[PDB]
Order: sequence, then C-alpha cells, then structure tokens
Amino acid sequence: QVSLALVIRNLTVFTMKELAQYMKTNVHTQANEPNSAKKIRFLQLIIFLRTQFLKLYVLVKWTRTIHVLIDLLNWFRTTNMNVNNCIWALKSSLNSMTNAK
Amino acid sequence: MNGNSTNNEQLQQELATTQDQVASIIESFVELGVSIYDFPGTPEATKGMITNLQRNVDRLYKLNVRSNDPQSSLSDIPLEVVQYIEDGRNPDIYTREFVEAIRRSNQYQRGKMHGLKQLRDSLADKIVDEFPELKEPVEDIIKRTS
Amino acid sequence: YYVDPETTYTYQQPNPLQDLISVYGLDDISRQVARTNLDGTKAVKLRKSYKNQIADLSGKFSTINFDWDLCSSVLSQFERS
Repeated sequence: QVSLALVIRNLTVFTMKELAQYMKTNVHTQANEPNSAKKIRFLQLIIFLRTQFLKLYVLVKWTRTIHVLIDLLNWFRTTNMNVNNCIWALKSSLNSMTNAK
Repeated sequence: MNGNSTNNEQLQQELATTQDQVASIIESFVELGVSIYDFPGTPEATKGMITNLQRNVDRLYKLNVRSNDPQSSLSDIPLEVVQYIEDGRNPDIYTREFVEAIRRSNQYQRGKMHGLKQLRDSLADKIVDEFPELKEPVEDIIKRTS
Repeated sequence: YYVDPETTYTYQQPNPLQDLISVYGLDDISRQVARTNLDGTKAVKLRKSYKNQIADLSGKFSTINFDWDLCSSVLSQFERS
C-alpha cells in the first residue's frame, strides 16, 4: 500500500523542482529569444502542472468515493490465482511422481 | 458503530475540503493561463499576474502542508489503473470487464466446489457399499473434511 | 493408518459457498457500479479512462532554497520589456 500523503508530497516536490528548473533556464537563456516563445513555454508548463494536479484531484475524488469494492476485488483475485497455483502444483506433482510410478 | 460513522464523516469532510481546494487551484491556474495568453503588458496587469502567481504558490503550499498531516484521515492506486485512465473516456469498462472476470472465477469456484462435493459423497457411499468394514473411518473422513 | 481423531480440520473462513459480497455488508458499492440494474437495463454508458470526470470543469480537453519573489520579479521584468 502506498500512502496518499507521500504521493502528494512527491508530486509537489516534482512540481517545485520543475518550476525551479524552468525559472533557471529562463534566467540563463539569451535575451535574443522573443518573449512570446518564453510565454508559450511557460503556459505549456503551467498546463502540464495543472493536468498533473487534476489527476491528483481525480485520485482524491476516487478516495472520497472509497476500498470496499477494491477489497472484495483483491480477495477474489487472490482466491483465483491461488486456485490456479494449486492446479499447477497438482500438475507438477503428477509430472514428478510419474517417474516413481 | 458510532466511532466508525464519525471517522467516515471526518474523512469525507477532509476529502471534500481537499477537493474544493484543488478545484480552486485548477481554476486559478486556468485564470493564470488566460491572463498569460491575453497579457497586455500594462503595469496593473503585471501586478495582477504577480498576485495570481503568489496566490497559486500559497495555495499549493497549503495543500501540500495539509495533505502531509500525519494526524489527517487521508493517511490503493495500481499502476494498471493509471495506464487504463490514459485513454480519454469515463472509467467504467475496465471495472465492468474485470468484475465480469471476477464473477466468472467465482462461478467456476462454486461449480467446482459442488462437483467435488458430489464426487466425495458418491465415493464415500460406494466405499461404504462394497467395503462396509471401512464405513466407520469414511464418515470420520467427512468429519475430518467437513 | 493415517486416521488421526486428534487431527481436526476447520472450515475455511470465509466460506466461498456463501455470498461473500454480503458477508461484510459490501453490497453498496457493488450495486453502485453494477453491470445492470435490478430490471436488467443498462444504467449508465460505460467507457475506459478518467476524462469524463473532469468535463464539468472549464476547459477543452480534446487530447488526453527557492525564492518565489525573485522569480516573480524576473517574470515581471521580462513581461514589462
């Protein structure tokens, strides 16, 4: 299980690092570049960060809806591949023990 | 019973507050982008841009601080879910098909349980029939299984 | 030979024969996102991804240590130029 708080903190740290890198690049970028291109790049970065925060928003909404279905789902999956593993173990046991037959 | 309800209500309230704050952040980002696209270059517009940037930074910092509270009720998202949600739709078919597979597995489990039950019932009955002297352990075998 | 009266095996819990959904009162979410309603009709249109959860927000989603004051001043100077 991954804590939502850790994910939010990591996302915020990544956003801060990306913003700092963009600001630094704009700082050491030559002034010969038109301001329109820099504004467009900043708008694109802001849009990407907004999209990431909206993905976090959707995750928050899902957790608000949240685990009951998730818990049942995981339990039934565990039963399913436990049965499959039991079948495979039976097949392997017969294959091994056919020699002793 | 009351404690679980209180915890659920507190968690719902905290998640609603987080949802409202993130929605406000998204709206502020949209306004920031609109102002950037239609920036006139006037000093008043520049001051408004600076104020909007400061407000966005403060909102992000507050969201990070509140969401990182150890005492908050906020403290699973599989990678397959993240992969599935990258297709521009309304997230229902994945759940539909995977729950269908779950129900198929459960029906297979129930059918095989019924089959095995009838298998061992018939085997016990016939072992009692042709081998009465082993009848007593066989029932105990049922007691050992059931 | 192997018949040990002291060796007793208990029923596996929870029993898969019983309705495992209703064991812990876990029917609400299952009914919420059920394939079909009680009458068998389709409830909602079904799709794949999270896009329609953001349609209510404004926008056109067609395709789907640090000094803040100094950076703001730099951006202001760049825009005013």
